[PDB]
Amino acid sequence: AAERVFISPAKYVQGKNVITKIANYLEGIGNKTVVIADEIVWKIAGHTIVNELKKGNIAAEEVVFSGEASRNEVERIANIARKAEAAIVIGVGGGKTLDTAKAVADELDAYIVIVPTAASTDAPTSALSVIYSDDGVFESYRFYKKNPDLVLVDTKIIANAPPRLLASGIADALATWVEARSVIKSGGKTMAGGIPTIAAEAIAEKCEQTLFKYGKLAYESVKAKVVTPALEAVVEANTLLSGLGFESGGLAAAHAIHNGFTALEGEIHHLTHGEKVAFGTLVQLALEEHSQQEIERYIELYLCLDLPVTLEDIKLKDASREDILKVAKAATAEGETIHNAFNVTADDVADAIFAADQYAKAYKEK
Amino acid sequence: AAERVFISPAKYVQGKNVITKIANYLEGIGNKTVVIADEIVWKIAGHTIVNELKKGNIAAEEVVFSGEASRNEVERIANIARKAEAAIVIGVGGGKTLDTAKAVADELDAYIVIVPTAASTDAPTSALSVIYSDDGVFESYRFYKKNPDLVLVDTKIIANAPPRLLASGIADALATWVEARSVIKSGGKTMAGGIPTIAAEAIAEKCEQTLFKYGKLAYESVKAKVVTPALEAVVEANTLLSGLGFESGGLAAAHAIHNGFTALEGEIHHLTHGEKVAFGTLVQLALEEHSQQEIERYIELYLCLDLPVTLEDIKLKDASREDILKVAKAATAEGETIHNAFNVTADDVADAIFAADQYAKAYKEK
Amino acid sequence: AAERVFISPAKYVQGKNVITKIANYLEGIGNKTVVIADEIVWKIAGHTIVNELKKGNIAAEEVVFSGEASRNEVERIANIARKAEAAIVIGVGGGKTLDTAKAVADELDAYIVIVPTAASTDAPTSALSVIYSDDGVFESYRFYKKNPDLVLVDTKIIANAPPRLLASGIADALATWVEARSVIKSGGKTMAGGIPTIAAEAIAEKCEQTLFKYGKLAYESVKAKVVTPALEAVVEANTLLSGLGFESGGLAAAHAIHNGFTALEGEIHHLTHGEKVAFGTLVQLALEEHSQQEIERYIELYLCLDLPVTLEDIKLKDASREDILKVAKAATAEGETIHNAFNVTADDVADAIFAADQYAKAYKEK
Amino acid sequence: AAERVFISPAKYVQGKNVITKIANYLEGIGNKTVVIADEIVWKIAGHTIVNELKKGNIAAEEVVFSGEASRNEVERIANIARKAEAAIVIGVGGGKTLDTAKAVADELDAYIVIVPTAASTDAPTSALSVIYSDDGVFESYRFYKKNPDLVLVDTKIIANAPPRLLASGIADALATWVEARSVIKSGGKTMAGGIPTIAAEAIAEKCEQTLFKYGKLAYESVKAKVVTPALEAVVEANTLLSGLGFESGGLAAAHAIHNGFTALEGEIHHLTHGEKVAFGTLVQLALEEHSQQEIERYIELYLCLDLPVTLEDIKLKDASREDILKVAKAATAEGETIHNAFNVTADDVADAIFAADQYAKAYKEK
Ligand SMILES: NC(=O)c1ccc[n+]([C@@H]2O[C@H](COP(=O)([O-])OP(=O)(O)OC[C@H]3O[C@@H](n4cnc5c(N)ncnc54)[C@H](O)[C@@H]3O)[C@@H](O)[C@H]2O)c1
Ligand SMILES: NC(=O)c1ccc[n+]([C@@H]2O[C@H](COP(=O)([O-])OP(=O)(O)OC[C@H]3O[C@@H](n4cnc5c(N)ncnc54)[C@H](O)[C@@H]3O)[C@@H](O)[C@H]2O)c1
Ligand SMILES: NC(=O)c1ccc[n+]([C@@H]2O[C@H](COP(=O)([O-])OP(=O)(O)OC[C@H]3O[C@@H](n4cnc5c(N)ncnc54)[C@H](O)[C@@H]3O)[C@@H](O)[C@H]2O)c1
Ligand SMILES: NC(=O)c1ccc[n+]([C@@H]2O[C@H](COP(=O)([O-])OP(=O)(O)OC[C@H]3O[C@@H](n4cnc5c(N)ncnc54)[C@H](O)[C@@H]3O)[C@@H](O)[C@H]2O)c1
Ligand SMILES: [Zn+2]
Ligand SMILES: [Zn+2]
Ligand SMILES: [Zn+2]
Ligand SMILES: [Zn+2]
Ligand SMILES: [Zn+2]
Ligand SMILES: [Zn+2]
Ligand SMILES: [Zn+2]
Ligand SMILES: [Zn+2]
Repeated sequence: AAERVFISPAKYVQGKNVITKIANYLEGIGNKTVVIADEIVWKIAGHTIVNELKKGNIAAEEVVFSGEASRNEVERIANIARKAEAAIVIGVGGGKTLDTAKAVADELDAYIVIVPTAASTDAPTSALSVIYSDDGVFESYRFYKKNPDLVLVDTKIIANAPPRLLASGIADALATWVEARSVIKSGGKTMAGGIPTIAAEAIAEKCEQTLFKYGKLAYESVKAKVVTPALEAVVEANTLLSGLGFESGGLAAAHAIHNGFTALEGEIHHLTHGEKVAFGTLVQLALEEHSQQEIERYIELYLCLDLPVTLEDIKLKDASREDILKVAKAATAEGETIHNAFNVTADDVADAIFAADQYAKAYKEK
Repeated sequence: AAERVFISPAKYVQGKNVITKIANYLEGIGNKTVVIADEIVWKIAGHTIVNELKKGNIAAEEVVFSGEASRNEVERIANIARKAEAAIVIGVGGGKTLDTAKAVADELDAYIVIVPTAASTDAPTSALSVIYSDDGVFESYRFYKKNPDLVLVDTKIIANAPPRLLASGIADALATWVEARSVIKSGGKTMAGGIPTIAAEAIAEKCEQTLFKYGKLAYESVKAKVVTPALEAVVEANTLLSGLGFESGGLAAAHAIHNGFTALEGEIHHLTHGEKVAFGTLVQLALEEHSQQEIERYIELYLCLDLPVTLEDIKLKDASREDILKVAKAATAEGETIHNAFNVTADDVADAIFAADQYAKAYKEK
Repeated sequence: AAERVFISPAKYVQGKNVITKIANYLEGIGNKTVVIADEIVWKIAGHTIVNELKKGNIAAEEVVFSGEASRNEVERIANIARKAEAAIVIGVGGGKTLDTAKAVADELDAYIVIVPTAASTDAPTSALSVIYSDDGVFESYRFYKKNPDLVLVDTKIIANAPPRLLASGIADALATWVEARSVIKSGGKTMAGGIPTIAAEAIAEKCEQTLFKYGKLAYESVKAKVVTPALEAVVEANTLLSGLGFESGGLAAAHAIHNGFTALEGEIHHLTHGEKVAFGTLVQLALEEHSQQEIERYIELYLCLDLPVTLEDIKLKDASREDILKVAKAATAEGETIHNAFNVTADDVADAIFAADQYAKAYKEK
Repeated sequence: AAERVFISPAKYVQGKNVITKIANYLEGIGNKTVVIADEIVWKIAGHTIVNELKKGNIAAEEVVFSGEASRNEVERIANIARKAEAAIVIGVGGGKTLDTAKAVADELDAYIVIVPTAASTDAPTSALSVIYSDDGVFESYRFYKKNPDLVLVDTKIIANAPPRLLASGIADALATWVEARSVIKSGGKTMAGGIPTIAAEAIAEKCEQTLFKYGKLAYESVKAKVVTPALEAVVEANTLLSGLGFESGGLAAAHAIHNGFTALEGEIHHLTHGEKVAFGTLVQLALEEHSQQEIERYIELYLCLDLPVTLEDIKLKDASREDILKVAKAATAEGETIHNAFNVTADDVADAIFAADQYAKAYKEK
């Protein structure tokens, strides 16, 4: 019938203090690298990484990332890297830094090492970058012929990152099963190119189980800045499971709603990718046939993690029907992922956004 | 504490007649390839593949594989490939052909495409080759810095392969959960280098569930030479799930016993890799604490698939204690995988081999 | 209300080849021992033990046990031991040898080591010996102020002992929960002197679970003369769990029926202690309120282990009501254990013996 | 494979007013004893015991225990006992008195009777004493060739002991299953010398079940100073089950953390052994993979029993990372019990101590 496709980064390594073994993971690969990080991350981990590379006689061009994943920034860094004759690109930071590093590596056909300093999105493992305008407006997607070569996740670094970034990552990862399940049921396609494999289904379903079981303990672990088995499990769920699950499992309405928000200008854009996805996930559940108890199971967890569940929480308090319809039209554009699992109109989606807000308010009033 | 590592082939594609899209999956990669297959496989799929490559203006050096994964054969093919300026290596066939192709690709730093023509072992996705002497005697392992770039699995080709080869593949895949579970419980390491990830555990456990649910239907599908959803599920379990699960999930006693058989000369070596692993799996279960019902659940399935469950079935009828001890000493050598999950002596293992044979005989007498 | 009492041997050690560490377990204790075994056991383990003691500079008076646990034999060995100035008594063999060794140790106030060479009864751990006449007729009980100091159980030796002796031991151990449960429910006393403790209840109940789960696998292990985890579990159940469970958990009708058989002369006395107890256990179940399915669960296991379940199997085929009443009167004598859990007459018990035979016959006819 | 070892006191007797039968339990043993108790316990039970011994014509040297289990105190009492020609040592009181009595009995090779007047720790049944400096600083362990000969537990005396001492005993006993389960799973050793037996596993698991079922009722019973079936069950769990379970079942992280506190000076040392173990148990659970609900099940019970669950409760409010690391380094010293079940570093343990405190705080904020 249809072909099933699964893709994956070549190697994923996760553990406490693994950043100190970076020189060991590159011995056979090369001795000239470029390290990309923003100003904050240079202090948190960038210098530590350079030090470890120096101790291994690996050279490192130090690049200060502008802060936005834009074409101009990519061009700029690639030039610096070409000049430096870098064979390895090391991206260090959050989603925008990592997406930029992948683009730079593609331009150079270099080995790419992805070092997330927060478990805030499932960008790390994927074969795509989300490109923005220099001003921070979404512009396009950049797909690659390969997923990253090495994803190196140090849980000590992540235990010290802001709790809000772990909660955002849990939100992005909770969308995984909800969206992949909808694609599996509808016979739709994934970003990998075919129908999901059983491997992706197993991974996506385990992602949700892991988050419900350990998510709150992991959040408390980060608040106390310590590494625990609960945190190790949730960092893997937020990174490897969520990453494989969305890319090879499928996207549907939750991420389409997240994209629809770009049709609006405003304070909503100060929210993180995960915070927007949390609301988008409730909207997808409102478009599905679930009982009140089922939906409340997710609302309860989002609230415990201080994640947004109402239009007021996402800075659209008392938004107008017309504003919501702009989001819905953008979320239902040709090519969006919602069509992989639903046959709905923009009006159906606008109704579901208001419904989700109403269901959350009803829960809160208890 | 410990680091968890997961590795994987870059892309896995599975479906009916996917062999006819080979030219499409290589467009961006190159136009000069080397195709490796044995005499039988050249007729079954090798010519079809070359034809599709020609239609896409991709050149193909045709190589007839000797039949054994040996150093000499690897050297020979690599020379042919260098001369032909091949940038892509396509291995077509069973485990020995695929393991040889990986070695050839490593020598050339070429893109490697693995096209299994039977779902007989979990060799396809792994970053290692098992090397033998020209005469067919195990010699060593060859590990690589990368898993294969593309694994292309055509279920139409596999539906027409001998039922014995599907049963062998199911046997190799049934060892996956039993061995990975034992490594997860003991805190041991995997071939990927660290402790298992939750991803590998989910994959390995789903592997077993898939086989118990669809294995017999898949076997009947192959007997009738047709492709069904049951066959598609079992081919994925035998290839992608079993492959990731053993490599990134862990090996333990079952495969160590399989290796121990090389200490013996005889007709046992005409059995397939999977047939030997089926018995090795029963031995591992006899070394664990399981009730009779648990063990019989596996014996029952092996019998339905015409797989060996007694010493007589593996051509060691009335073998002596001394012969069995040679197997056990080889299976417990320093460096073997049994030590990742058990603290046993050769004598303990020799007793477990006889116990497994006795348990199977007791089941058969019913 | 009532006091609960638990007693136990000081140390229980079980494992493969532990007999070779005997000198190590006695280093601090003494250097002059007496070793008691019958002619058969001297060849199986007695000489091995003496050799290990010699290598440790521990002297050993070698005694050939007559074969019956009688007062005369005890006197004889004690004299030999006194003369030899033995400070340690080592009993090696089956129940009669061990019961004799305990008596000899009591006479001398010596340290006592119990080394069972078959897991055939729960005599090893208990603070009592069953004394017979020189001719093999029950005579009395001999209780001690202490349980044995060291019980050393070598599973390699037991794996090579006759399968019939393991089946007998499983039969003796299956009586444990059935009898202790009846004492716990009736508020009766145990041989330890008080009401059972929760510890004894936990031990007795786990004894039965262990036997149903691993008993058949252990029996098959012995048939093949190998040590497996199943055998290790059942040897512990037959020795430590059954021993603590009966002594500190309570005896009831099953063992009273076993004792009642001494009222008869005949071929029944060639059966083992465990074989007689298996039938006695069915009689106790026939005196309780169980459904047919419950009773058949035990009958099924006894048959699989080749244990007797009918009057014909215990050599009383077509026994007369008068003969059975002699058994019942003896089983209900003042002081017997049946009174700890039942308020029944000899006639009630004679009816239950015929009922058990009828229930077993009904099962066999299926 | 490995040998399993189980050890136990020779006789355990528990019941209301059993102290009045002490003369009866010693009739065959001797007529000259030494009775050890501190000033408070002499009034609560010491005089009553002497009176009962006098009525039986058994002499009794009265010793007032200093209050600390130190070498000097042991020497002092042993001298007094030698002079008195005492053949029996009777220790009456809490853990320190009992540990001292065992040492004195060892010096004299005397029969030892242990009479706990509170069910506050599982010291009663064990073959070891914890020795301190005269000033109250841990010094070493003193292991014996035998467990105590007689443990006599009067529940009437314990029903009148401070509720805090019963809660402490429940805390010590709740660690039993958590620690033994971790040793059973890891294949580690117990204090008895080998791997756990099934008997110890059954005992340890029943210990936890007993405490969850009857612990609160037993605590309320003591508050009202009455003996109830619930109290009888919990006193057995705190003494016999917890005692056998830890010694023959295994120790792991909970008790290692308890020992680590000796690296600190301060008010924490006024807490009881059980109060410290309660926190140590939460730390072990934080090092394991449990869901939030699982961990909260224990926190809820500790709070009901007024046991400490946070660093503030154990007098380390706002302790520094450096202070906690001293505890962790001491808890992970070579030879500590944590290594029997975990492969962790001091840093991993320091993180787990802060995590446990955070999880408890999160529960309390609800
Ligand atoms: N390609 C993909 O598959 C993909 C998937 C999901 C999300 N994304 C992309 O991810 C981006 C969002 O990424 P994000 O949420 O991580 O935000 P981000 O990358 O913009 O910002 C992360 C912020 O956290 C800070 N930070 C990182 N590590 C820190 C640490 N240890 N301590 C303190 N601060 C730290 C950074 O300095 C930065 O200000 C978007 O552009 C989105 O499109 C991409
Ligand atoms: N590197 C690894 O991880 C790994 C893992 C598992 C097994 N292995 C290796 O796999 C090898 C065993 O491989 P195998 O069991 O597939 O045997 P194989 O490769 O030796 O033989 C397969 C046989 O089946 C035939 N065949 C293949 N496709 C066919 C088709 N469609 N129709 C008819 N015949 C067909 C081939 O001509 C050949 O004779 C061993 O050398 C073992 O070490 C390697
Ligand atoms: N004191 C108690 O609590 C207690 C409890 C239960 C049973 N018992 C007593 O146990 C006795 C029955 O004991 P039993 O059933 O073991 O019989 P047993 O001691 O009379 O005989 C065992 C037989 O097995 C043989 N044997 C032992 N180990 C062997 C080995 N490794 N290989 C081959 N043969 C071996 C011995 O030579 C002997 O002939 C009775 O007298 C009964 O009263 C006592
Ligand atoms: N050897 C072991 O296995 C082992 C195991 C666990 C704990 N321990 C040891 O136990 C000791 C702690 O013992 P503990 O918690 O019982 O404290 P403890 O012995 O120091 O004190 C108990 C306190 O309670 C009082 N007390 C006892 N019975 C009483 C009663 N009926 N009414 C009023 N007060 C009464 C005593 O006078 C004393 O002040 C430690 O030294 C620890 O190392 C030893
Ligand atoms: Zn996302
Ligand atoms: Zn703003
Ligand atoms: Zn295999
Ligand atoms: Zn041959
Ligand atoms: Zn018996
Ligand atoms: Zn006869
Ligand atoms: Zn304790
Ligand atoms: Zn103080």
